[PDB]
Amino acid sequence: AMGSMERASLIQKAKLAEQAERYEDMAAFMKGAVEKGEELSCEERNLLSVAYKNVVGGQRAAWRVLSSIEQKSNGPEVREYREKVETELQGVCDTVLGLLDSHLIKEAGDAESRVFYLKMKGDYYRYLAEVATGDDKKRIIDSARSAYQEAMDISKKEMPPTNPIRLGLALNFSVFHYEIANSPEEAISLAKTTFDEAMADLHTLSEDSYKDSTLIMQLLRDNLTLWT
Amino acid sequence: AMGSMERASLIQKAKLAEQAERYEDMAAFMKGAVEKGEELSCEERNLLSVAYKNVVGGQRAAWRVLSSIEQKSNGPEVREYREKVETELQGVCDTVLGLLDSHLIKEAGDAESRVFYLKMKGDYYRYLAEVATGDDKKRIIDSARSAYQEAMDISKKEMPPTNPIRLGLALNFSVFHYEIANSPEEAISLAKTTFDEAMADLHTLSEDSYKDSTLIMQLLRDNLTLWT
Ligand SMILES: O=C(COc1ccccc1P(=O)(O)O)Nc1cccc(C(F)(F)F)c1
Ligand SMILES: O=C(COc1ccccc1P(=O)(O)O)Nc1cccc(C(F)(F)F)c1
Ligand SMILES: [Cl-]
Ligand SMILES: [Cl-]
Ligand SMILES: [Cl-]
Ligand SMILES: [Cl-]
Ligand SMILES: [Cl-]
Ligand SMILES: [Cl-]
Ligand SMILES: [Mg+2]
Ligand SMILES: [Mg+2]
Ligand SMILES: [Mg+2]
Ligand SMILES: [Mg+2]
Ligand SMILES: [Mg+2]
Ligand SMILES: [Mg+2]
Repeated sequence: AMGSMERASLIQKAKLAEQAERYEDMAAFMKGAVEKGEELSCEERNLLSVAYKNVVGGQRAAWRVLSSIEQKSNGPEVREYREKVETELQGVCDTVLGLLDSHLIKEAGDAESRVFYLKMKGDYYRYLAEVATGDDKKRIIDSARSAYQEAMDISKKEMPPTNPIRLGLALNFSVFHYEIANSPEEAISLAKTTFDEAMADLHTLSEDSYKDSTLIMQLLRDNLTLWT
Repeated sequence: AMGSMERASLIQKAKLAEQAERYEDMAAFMKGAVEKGEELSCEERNLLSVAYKNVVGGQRAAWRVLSSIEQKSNGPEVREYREKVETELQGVCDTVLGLLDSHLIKEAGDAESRVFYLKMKGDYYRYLAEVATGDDKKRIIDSARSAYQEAMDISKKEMPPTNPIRLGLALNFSVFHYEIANSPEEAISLAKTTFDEAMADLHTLSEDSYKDSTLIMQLLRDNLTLWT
């Protein structure tokens, strides 16, 4: 549906939708922009990520509310409506995964872009995993793992330990280990090593970069406090 | 689209959507329930009102953000996107007005139901008026006025001055006068007379009714403080 709108107008409208807190519109504008076929700049990758994280965040919050109610119940209505919200969530995740596979990741050659998109691939498979069950759950969990691991391998080779994308990737992979993979020790080890290596590299940063890095290190510390 | 779902299941799902903060779903479930053709109970009228007030509230907030940006700007993109949000808002208002006209108001014979639906008719014409301009704006403003006035005439004849529906109707009609009709003196007179007549009737109320009434009287007092 956004095929007739200029790329620059889609990006401008994504920014207006963010100001208006219209995240579904923001995601549709950014999907339109990706579908123009050109690579995304750093600012535009962040617009894509903010749009979809807010849309899926709403769906995840609702799914948790409904799943809770359903668990306590255990007519068909709660299960039906939880399944409706679940399907809509799966559709948003599949859309994002589709944009990454067609063709954002394959054209991303710089570390900052390739790590960003692989982290996104891990996060959306992780959201699919939260609602998955059984073996289905296993192949989805391994997809999330694989994407996070490739991103980590690149980030460790190509970025300093304070780089915010590297820090956020490590934060979310630690969450994957604690909440999805039933590996709390791996989660704690990852968050602690990430935190310690960033602290040792802070002396290299300007005031503004220091603020960016320490904000995410505080997220790692908040989890380590929750987990220990 | 809700034609195949039982009325009771639509109401149950509206309540689940409210818990999940899924207001668009809640509005669609309640639209489905109205379209079954049966009158709505007090609880169900309140579900209808909560659903649509939250959906239109989101649209109004976005419209104000975009209109502000547009005013400061004065390419086509801001105007285009403000118009998109405006059209979607107008559509929600027209949907609500349609449900009231087909056939909620005509079947509503009790004061509590008829005043509730006429107040709703005033509020949704008032939302249309907020985005209207010119003469178009005049006929919409008079529709809102007419609906509020019929509700007020019934409420004054049939309900005590502390009745929360009567109080909320007077609150919103005062807002209509201050914000839409450019009649701040009528707004202040209405809110003050409403407040004073309710205060004089509080002695008749139980503890729980007193809490319900005084909550809305505090809203009248908050406006009177903003307006004087
Ligand atoms: O509360 C959180 C914390 O999650 C994270 C913490 C650190 C890093 C990454 C995440 P996330 O990608 O799981 O959102 N996420 C979240 C995000 C959106 C919605 C809900 C809800 F509780 F409502 F389901 C939870
Ligand atoms: O802040 C308000 C206060 O409005 C009222 C006050 C008393 C009685 C009725 C109303 P309302 O029916 O105009 O919402 N309404 C409102 C409701 C939703 C959204 C926005 C936004 F500022 F974001 F556009 C404003
Ligand atoms: Cl459903
Ligand atoms: Cl289905
Ligand atoms: Cl490449
Ligand atoms: Cl638009
Ligand atoms: Cl158009
Ligand atoms: Cl009647
Ligand atoms: Mg072009
Ligand atoms: Mg399912
Ligand atoms: Mg490239
Ligand atoms: Mg039936
Ligand atoms: Mg228009
Ligand atoms: Mg009747």
